[PDB]
Amino acid sequence: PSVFLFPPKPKDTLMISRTPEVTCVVVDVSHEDPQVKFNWYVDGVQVHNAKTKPREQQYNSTYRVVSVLTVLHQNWLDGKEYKCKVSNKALPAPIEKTISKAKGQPREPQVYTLPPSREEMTKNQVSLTCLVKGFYPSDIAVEWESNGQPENNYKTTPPVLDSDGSFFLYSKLTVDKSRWQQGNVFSCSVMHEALHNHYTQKSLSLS
Amino acid sequence: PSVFLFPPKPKDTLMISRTPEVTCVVVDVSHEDPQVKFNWYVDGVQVHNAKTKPREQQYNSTYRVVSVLTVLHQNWLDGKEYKCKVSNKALPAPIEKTISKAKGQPREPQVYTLPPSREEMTKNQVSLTCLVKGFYPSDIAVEWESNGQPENNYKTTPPVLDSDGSFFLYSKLTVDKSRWQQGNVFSCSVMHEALHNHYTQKSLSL
Ligand SMILES: *[C@@H]1O[C@H](CO[C@H]2O[C@@H](C)[C@@H](O)[C@@H](O)[C@@H]2O)[C@@H](O[C@@H]2O[C@H](CO)[C@@H](O[C@@H]3O[C@H](CO[C@H]4O[C@H](CO)[C@@H](O)[C@H](O)[C@@H]4O[C@@H]4O[C@H](CO)[C@@H](O)[C@H](O)[C@H]4NC(C)=O)[C@@H](O)[C@H](O[C@H]4O[C@H](CO)[C@@H](O)[C@H](O)[C@@H]4O[C@@H]4O[C@H](CO)[C@@H](O)[C@H](O)[C@H]4NC(C)=O)[C@@H]3O)[C@H](O)[C@H]2NC(C)=O)[C@H](O)[C@H]1NC(C)=O
Ligand SMILES: *[C@@H]1O[C@H](CO[C@H]2O[C@@H](C)[C@@H](O)[C@@H](O)[C@@H]2O)[C@@H](O[C@@H]2O[C@H](CO)[C@@H](O[C@@H]3O[C@H](CO[C@H]4O[C@H](CO)[C@@H](O)[C@H](O)[C@@H]4O[C@@H]4O[C@H](CO)[C@@H](O)[C@H](O)[C@H]4NC(C)=O)[C@@H](O)[C@H](O[C@H]4O[C@H](CO)[C@@H](O)[C@H](O)[C@@H]4O[C@H]4O[C@H](CO)[C@@H](O)[C@H](O)[C@H]4NC(C)=O)[C@@H]3O)[C@H](O)[C@H]2NC(C)=O)[C@H](O)[C@H]1NC(C)=O
Repeated sequence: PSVFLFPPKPKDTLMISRTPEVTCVVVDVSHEDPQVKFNWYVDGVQVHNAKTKPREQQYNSTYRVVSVLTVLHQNWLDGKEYKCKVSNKALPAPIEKTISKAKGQPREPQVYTLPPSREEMTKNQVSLTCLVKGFYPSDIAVEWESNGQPENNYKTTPPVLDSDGSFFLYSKLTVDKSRWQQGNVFSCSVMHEALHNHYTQKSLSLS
Repeated sequence: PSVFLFPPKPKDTLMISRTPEVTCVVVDVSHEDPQVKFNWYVDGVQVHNAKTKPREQQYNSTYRVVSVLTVLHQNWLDGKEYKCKVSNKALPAPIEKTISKAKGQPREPQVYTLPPSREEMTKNQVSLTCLVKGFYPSDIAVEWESNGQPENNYKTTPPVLDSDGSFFLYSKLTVDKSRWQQGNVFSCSVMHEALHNHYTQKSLSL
């Protein structure tokens, strides 16, 4: 019986409208003893339930049980810890997993736009770069938009630990060289705990 | 037990100056169940001690008998399959792990250097950027230099899969806004299998 804890997505805890959740997954719950008991703790409190919500399923030759705990944006942002306790009769002792945002003071991310290299504008498509550095924790979200709509041909590198101990990454948007020249303006939106309304934005054009 | 094979460092297979090596790491070997044996096979051949060399342990309460094999840059680059065959008493059966380089037509990388952003010109330090895309496989080594001398304060994002099945990454050198003001010239070095002479170098400056 294995147990994996999953944290909410970066955007979920940054937007009051979204719904952030902590998910507890248990794989390899034998066919014989499919009983699984979940106990949830938020800073060690709640052996007595909470929102909670399990379901039940069947796979290869084992069982999979998922429990979902909705969390409060500020509880997560305030570093609270979430414990999932999985008890199974076919287990020597209960298995406990715990997760939260990384410990450390939140640093504001610096977002810069970077136009393509002269030596690339000789190809049908160029690269519009968006540098995001000095942020912490690593939880973060990046997106691109040219006009009132998303650009879907871009990639973001995963965050990287700088010498600072803060985090940095690069998102690369790929545009038809023809567009970038038509004077079009693009922008990457970065969402982080340390940004004003959990959001800043930077423009990039050909002027 | 628990075996894990590791491929050589990209930079090692691209320059004969260095020696590539397939490192076989076995964890959690018991005190009462030591005596760890090895066996390396390159494309089937070699069942008897090849040119290996393993030793050293001690951990959290376990072992870890790490074996090491010397690789031939050509052998690896051509895709020969390296097979580590561990054998232990406290192990139900003979575990195994193989590995060869990522298969597929290699693709030379494009290297572009970028100036720091106008907006970043407000800090006591700036960011010299190096973009690298269109390369396959992902094994790649990126370094920075200034008039012959090495740069230490730089970080490189790992290889990321782009839409076309090729990879790209970014390297970032942190330098004093002054050095960039003085007009110094920095260079981005890229080592890859598909580059002529396994090496290309791009420059940037004010
Ligand atoms: C019997 O069947 C079961 C189901 O199999 C399914 O597969 C298909 C092919 C078919 O066979 C059918 O049977 C089923 O459809 C098998 O269950 C599997 O069991 C293994 C355990 O051996 C699980 O492996 C773990 O996977 C997680 C990641 O899982 C996420 O992503 C998967 C896609 O890649 C996806 O399939 C998963 O469902 C899950 O998705 C997430 O789900 C949540 C909830 O819905 C969502 O909110 C997310 O959005 C969603 N994400 C995405 C993307 O979709 C992985 O994290 C685990 O790795 C960690 O742990 C390893 C130790 O075991 C360790 O080696 C790793 O390095 C890694 O370590 C972690 O490192 C991080 C930092 O990076 C630390 O923070 C962690 O602390 C640390 N972990 C710890 C605590 O050690 C691991 O690989 C597998 O997910 C599961 N399959 C599914 C699906 O449930 C079963 O194995 C099989 N055989 C038997 C009998 O076992
Ligand atoms: C007792 O201590 C031991 C060591 O623990 C450490 O932390 C504390 C406990 C300390 O007290 C101290 O003991 C020690 O510092 C524990 O052993 C540990 O066991 C785990 C699980 O087996 C190991 O994790 C695996 O790590 C692999 C990567 O190893 C490299 O990277 C790590 C960190 O990144 C580094 O520490 C290692 O040294 C190693 O680094 C490489 O070393 C080479 C030689 O030195 C060198 O040439 C390389 O350049 C260097 N590279 C780096 C990283 O720099 C992962 O590969 C493993 O993941 C695979 O396997 C798991 C299954 O276990 C999969 O779930 C996972 O997905 C992945 O493989 C799958 O997915 C890939 C991706 O798609 C796919 O290709 C595969 O086909 C697929 N197959 C598999 C296998 O599933 C693990 O994470 C851990 O490293 C090891 N400890 C160390 C540091 O060696 C004991 O557990 C502990 N107590 C116990 C329980 O006994």
